[PDB]
Amino acid sequence: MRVAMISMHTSPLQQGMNVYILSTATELAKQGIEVDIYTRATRPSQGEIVRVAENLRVINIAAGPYEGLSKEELPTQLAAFTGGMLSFTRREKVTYDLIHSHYWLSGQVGWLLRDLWRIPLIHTAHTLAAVKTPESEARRICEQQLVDNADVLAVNTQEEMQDLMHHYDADPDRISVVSPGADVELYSPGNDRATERSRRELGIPLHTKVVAFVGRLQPFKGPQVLIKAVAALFDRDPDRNLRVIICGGPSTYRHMAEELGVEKRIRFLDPRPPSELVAVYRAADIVAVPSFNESFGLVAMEAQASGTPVIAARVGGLPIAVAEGETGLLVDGHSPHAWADALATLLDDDETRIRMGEDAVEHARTFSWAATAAQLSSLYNDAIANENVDGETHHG
Amino acid sequence: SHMRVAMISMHTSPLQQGMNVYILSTATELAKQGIEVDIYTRATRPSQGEIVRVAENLRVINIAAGPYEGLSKEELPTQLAAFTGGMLSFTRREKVTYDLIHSHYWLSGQVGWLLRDLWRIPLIHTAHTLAAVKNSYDTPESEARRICEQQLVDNADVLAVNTQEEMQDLMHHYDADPDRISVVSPGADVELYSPGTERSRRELGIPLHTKVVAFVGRLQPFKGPQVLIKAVAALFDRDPDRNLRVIICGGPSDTYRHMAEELGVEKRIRFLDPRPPSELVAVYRAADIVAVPSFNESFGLVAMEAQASGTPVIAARVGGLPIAVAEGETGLLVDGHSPHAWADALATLLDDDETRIRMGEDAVEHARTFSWAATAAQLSSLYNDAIANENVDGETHHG
Repeated sequence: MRVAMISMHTSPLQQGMNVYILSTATELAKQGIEVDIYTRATRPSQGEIVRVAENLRVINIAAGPYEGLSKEELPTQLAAFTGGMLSFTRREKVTYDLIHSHYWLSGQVGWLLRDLWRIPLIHTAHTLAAVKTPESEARRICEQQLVDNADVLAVNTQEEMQDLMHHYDADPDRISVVSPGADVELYSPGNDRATERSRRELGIPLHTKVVAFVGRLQPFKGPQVLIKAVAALFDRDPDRNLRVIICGGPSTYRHMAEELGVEKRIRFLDPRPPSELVAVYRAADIVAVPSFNESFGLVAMEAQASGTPVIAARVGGLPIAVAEGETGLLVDGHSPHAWADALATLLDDDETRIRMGEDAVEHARTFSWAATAAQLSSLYNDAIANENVDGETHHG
Repeated sequence: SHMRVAMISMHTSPLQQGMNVYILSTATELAKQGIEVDIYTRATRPSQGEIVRVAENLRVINIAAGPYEGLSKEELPTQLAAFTGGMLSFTRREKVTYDLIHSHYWLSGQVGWLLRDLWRIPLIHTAHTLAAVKNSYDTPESEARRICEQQLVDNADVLAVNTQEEMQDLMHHYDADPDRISVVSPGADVELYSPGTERSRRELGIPLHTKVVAFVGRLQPFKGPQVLIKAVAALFDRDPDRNLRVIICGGPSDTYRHMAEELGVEKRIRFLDPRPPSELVAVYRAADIVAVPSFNESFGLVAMEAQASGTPVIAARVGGLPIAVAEGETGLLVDGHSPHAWADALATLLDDDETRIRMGEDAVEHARTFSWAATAAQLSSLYNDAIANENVDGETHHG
């Protein structure tokens, strides 16, 4: 398979959308899919073709000056950049099986090219005018055109799908949820003092053992499994120097915790943004993920990227997200006893647990965006299998 | 010869009532020659539908790209790819193949540039206005537009301009290669230049029973204003008491007042400062005859403006003038440039009120039918040369 990704207004080669595009493309290429990322040329020294990795290139198209053309003026270069892409493809004798365009400017480019090339257009908006003037009204119109014309609308979340339905009357049948990987730059162990800093912020002594839960507080994410497992641990041996932190949004669990006499061992933390969530993962010795359903396992990968080993239920994408015996453990089912057993084993074996947290970082870096790319590759194959483009239907 | 042209006019429809007139007038005249022209524009009026049949060989294609109203010219760049894609979709549904593209104004040129590469056919581009000429040492968006106009200067196969001044403007501001520039002269503005004359003679202080001869043009020898002056001296030699006054308008390359003084006719000849087209209507209207004693005259625009105004023309039998003037119907044609031939021709029309007035009336339809005809004739030549010398690889793209 040969994929043309389009990122007109921003190069994936500078240090959210940039890392999404680079990471997914890098991971697709690892799988043997050829990806060319097309971007406007901005850096004379890069040349036209940047060979990034096996199967992965960035193509720099001249359309307007290298500098001095702002994002707001980039619509003027829509046709020129499209023509520049086409001219490249002719000089180079390259053909593609599918286009994945990113942000509305690239969608507009990709829409023209999908008709010409007679191949599917996958489109990811990243941000939307209706979720955020004559400028913004013009952008919204273009985003609506992509809603009404692209073959697949790829969104990051269920919320994004809902924003497309509400604001753009998008057909839910054309929407596919493709979950991004863990932000491995944000979620990192930090320096030698970083875990100390996190503990201090949260008011937790350095010597205490900490188990954390992160996620929406609803029964299919199993926070009740953790709570009941903690009660069982304390029933077995009340002397644990153990605290639990649960973060933390409603879809009750404290009522549950006090019923079981563990409400002074489990603190509920309010949901917080990613930059604040790093401290939770860092302060934790173990992250427990007792999901009944888990497509994906983003929390598990955020925890591992942060250097914290994971005890996960053996469900969904969790056996992939956690390297069993290397970066954490997998639990069969959801009994409080089996969860207490796994927790005790990692809590009492410091040497193994610490090594697992250290190994978790490189595991996340190699494997978090890899599951996003498997989703994309699956979605691409389906779009191609079901491809009918005659270039005649154009809802302008 | 079998020929089909796509004209591109994204931001403005030929079907409403500047560029509009040029596009519709050139397309219409080209269609009369048996060239099939489709003018592509953004859809703005549901009632028109997709395809408008204007005349035999002439269609307007309305392409949906954004809302039919509420999208200003300034936000139109956001629809560049959508409109190009929409054009392409129409061509696939309709199964129509083109031989040449003629784009108008930078937005359409950008569309035409992509397509000319895809189809490997020439792009002829008319700017009509330019950011660098309008503005001067501007905003982020005037700058973006200028860059796009510069791309078209550096990529289009032919740059068609209205005048020599526009050619110079392209050379100065955009470093345009003069070998890629062709001057294509627009036809006479037959709305502005129309008969409506008493009011004109009051405006110009011409009283009022008198017979008047006007000259309009650059006051340089290849336009022959000296020929008229010497012809007028000869007339007054024949009849010291003749009917006649002369108005010369105007603009240096005062040779000619001193010349009129030398020949003893300075009182019967008046020199008017050049003026805008608005003001120039009055001079054509005040005149009974317009004299065009050119030695060189590619086009005959003054002749056509005079005719449109309902004033018959006496012209030298040179260049584009025997086409511009219907000889013996809307004026006279003079062989050579002797004062005596010119005095003969003047006297023939001054002394025959009935034929002169009839010629003036016939002149109006002649202009309204024939002025953009010469424009479309040079376009057809230009289009043929562009196709004969076509060299579009689809690969060279100076973005």
